[PDB]
Amino acid sequence: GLMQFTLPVRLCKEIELFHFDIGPFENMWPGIFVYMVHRSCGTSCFELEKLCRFIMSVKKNYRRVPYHNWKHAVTVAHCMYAILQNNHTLFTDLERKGLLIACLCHDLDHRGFSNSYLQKFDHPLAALYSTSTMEQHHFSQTVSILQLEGHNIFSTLSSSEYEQVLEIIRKAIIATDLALYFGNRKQLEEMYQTGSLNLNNQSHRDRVIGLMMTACDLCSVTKLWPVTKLTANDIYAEFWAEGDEMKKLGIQPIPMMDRDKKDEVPQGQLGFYNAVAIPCYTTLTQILPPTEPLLKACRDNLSQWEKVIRGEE
Ligand SMILES: O=c1ccn(-c2ccncc2)nc1-c1ccnn1-c1cccc(Br)c1
Ligand SMILES: [Mg+2]
Ligand SMILES: [Zn+2]
Repeated sequence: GLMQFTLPVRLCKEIELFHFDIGPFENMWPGIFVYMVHRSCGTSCFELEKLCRFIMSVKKNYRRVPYHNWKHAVTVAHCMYAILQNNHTLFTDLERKGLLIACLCHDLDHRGFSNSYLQKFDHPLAALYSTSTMEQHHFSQTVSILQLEGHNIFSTLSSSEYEQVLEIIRKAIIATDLALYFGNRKQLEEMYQTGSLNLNNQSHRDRVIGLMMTACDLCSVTKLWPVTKLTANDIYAEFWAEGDEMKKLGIQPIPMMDRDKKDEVPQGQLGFYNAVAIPCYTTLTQILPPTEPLLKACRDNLSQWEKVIRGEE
């Protein structure tokens, strides 16, 4: 109980900031996650031995893919940490427990392929889970690891609290299906603008947590430009591989996934910022004002992609 995790001074300070990059030292990422759980949730939330065993089994079940890997899991959990720490009083004890774990586990066993590719390939998972295919798999993997001997980090919760936290985790992971984001944000936009948004309404809380999950999931676009630009390489490395696999199925992939069309990436990034990222952080900042730095950073990166198009870099 008296064993605190402590980071070097630069990490101790910068980990509080939304634009923090967890760095290239993979062996520091478990410690970074435990540090965040301890400060976000408490030193009492989890048995350290169980938490450490859970974290290391989660790591093992992320694959060696360019983007949807262990570093993405910890990066998304850090963005959730920053949101929770900047909104101290808004979230319940169970939400703080659930949401860092949901973020760490949200892409478990990702292969670097979209729901669309799994459906066109006729992958077994597409028959098991007709919608939100990979997201239902990610939740299934989370439950599998939680049920390994000595991995049940929630063991001190009551039957009803345990059911509640696993329901928070399921909804949070399903919400990372970007197909579901468009309608979720539109409903949240209407609720905020007509003033009907009510954080005591459980169905409203679910929507706000969904948008937080999208915001954390896309948080690569809220980093300093050099991080955002280099992460884009990893994102498109996966898109281009999926494009190659579409071509192997005898299907011309969309331009975004076609490596023959790299010239179109800058304009594609603009579309993504304007259609997905900026609207996401705008609605999140309206509902949770202290998350405004994510929107500011997103807008800075939009401006950088406009400079790339104008040949200014
Ligand atoms: O730069 C991007 C360009 C396009 N798309 C995208 C376009 C349509 N459908 C899905 C993704 N996402 C990104 C992006 C930026 C940050 N994260 N992601 C991301 C990547 C894969 C998957 C999920 Br979820 C998110
Ligand atoms: Mg995902
Ligand atoms: Zn993700």
